[PDB]
Amino acid sequence: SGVLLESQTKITDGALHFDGKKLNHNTFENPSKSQAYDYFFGRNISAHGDAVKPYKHFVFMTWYKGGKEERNVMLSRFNTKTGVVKTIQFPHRHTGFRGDPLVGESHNTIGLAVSPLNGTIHMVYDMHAYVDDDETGRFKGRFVDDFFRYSFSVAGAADVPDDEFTLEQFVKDTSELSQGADDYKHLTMTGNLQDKENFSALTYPKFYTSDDGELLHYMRWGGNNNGAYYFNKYDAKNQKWTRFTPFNHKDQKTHGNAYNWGLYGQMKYINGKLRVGFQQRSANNDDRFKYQNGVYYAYSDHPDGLGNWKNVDGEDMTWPLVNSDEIKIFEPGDYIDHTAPNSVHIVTGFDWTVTENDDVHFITHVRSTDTKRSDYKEVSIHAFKPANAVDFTITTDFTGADSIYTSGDSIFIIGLKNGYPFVEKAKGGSNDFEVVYQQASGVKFDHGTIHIENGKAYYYLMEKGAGNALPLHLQVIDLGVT
Ligand SMILES: [Ca+2]
Ligand SMILES: [Ca+2]
Repeated sequence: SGVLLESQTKITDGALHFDGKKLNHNTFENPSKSQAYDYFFGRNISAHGDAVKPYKHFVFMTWYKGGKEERNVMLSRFNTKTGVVKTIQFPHRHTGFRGDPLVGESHNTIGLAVSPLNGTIHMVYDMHAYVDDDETGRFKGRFVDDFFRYSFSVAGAADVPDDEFTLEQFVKDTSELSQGADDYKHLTMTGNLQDKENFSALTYPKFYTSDDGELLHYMRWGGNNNGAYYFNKYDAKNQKWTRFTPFNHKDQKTHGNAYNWGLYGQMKYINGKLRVGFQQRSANNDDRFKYQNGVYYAYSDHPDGLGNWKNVDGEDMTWPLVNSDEIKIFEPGDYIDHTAPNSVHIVTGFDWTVTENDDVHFITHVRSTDTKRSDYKEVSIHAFKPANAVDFTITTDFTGADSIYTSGDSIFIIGLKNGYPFVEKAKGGSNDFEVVYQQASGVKFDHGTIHIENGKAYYYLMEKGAGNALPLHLQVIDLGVT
């Protein structure tokens, strides 16, 4: 195997977690004012999203400060050599469901990146499709001049001594729209407010580092049955980003398609190209799929993703994409023989990776919408195309997972089981998964987030416990490919 725990370090005793109750449309206007922290989606907000990045001999981590009454954006640097954690406290505090800080909002992660070219640090945080609106709006004017939230540092900050690793390394908002002497939140990544609408109504900050050390970023517009992915790139020389560019048109029915669709999956810079892989949700509510259908995959030969997009068979893709049929690989719907409207349930279980070796892997899951029907069916699916194969191998001999990773010659399932990290390892282009690592004692974890770098897994975890201020740990797990 070669798989084992290289280090566990405690980052803090007190990160934010929603320990209260789940509200809904009927109760979100009356949240608990007591000790407990109520929430509208999920309880997870710390050790969640793109919140962990290695840089040289450091690991950088983002989290929200624990205490329902605290909620500060935080940035820690861990020196893996000295063992020193040095933390920067930002003024911005979690603003909650539609800007009510009494209702926890699990979408509102702190995405993190460090430029290897100039040592700048970037954070995009606390965002769920916000826009400028008024008292009559869904957001009740709470996001005016603050609907996109970007913090960034001067060149060389990632590398300064611990003493110098302070807020004073981060660039304040001194724009005409500045909210004042403590405002560290930029409304554009371009540094030109002329561009603010291009940064409007976005969610899920995610960063990548190109093979030549360029930072890429993408976020998601829309939801449900009408969405688009938008991506941009860091101009290290001019210390600014480009405007967002679409992968696909939103409102696909107005751009020539038969229906609107949403995307469920991810864009990933993997094996030297910007690529994407997802399941769509069509606005068609009379077909057999209640939610998602299909698997879709494309890649760009352009360094920045600005065109030259191809499907898996190397066929030129219409860009921005309108018709999801151009890049469809297979239909998980084929693996269940229900015909009735809304009978096929595809939501959980999807992810995808491309190995260094160009082995293309997709995991999904499909069940009957109706769990009580006599002829019920549930199946997990691994679809993979080995580097030098014609077609996909598609198997139900698979127990399912929420994520898939790759390092060196191999693919991995990494997750929690009864509170303890496990690794499953298989050769790229195979379905031969084996458990090769299982932690079996010590404090247990509630949740976390994985980043793969240097043939290791950085597992950024929140420890199990009661209340809204809980410890964060970082595990470095060698994956045995190195
Ligand atoms: Ca600002
Ligand atoms: Ca449907």
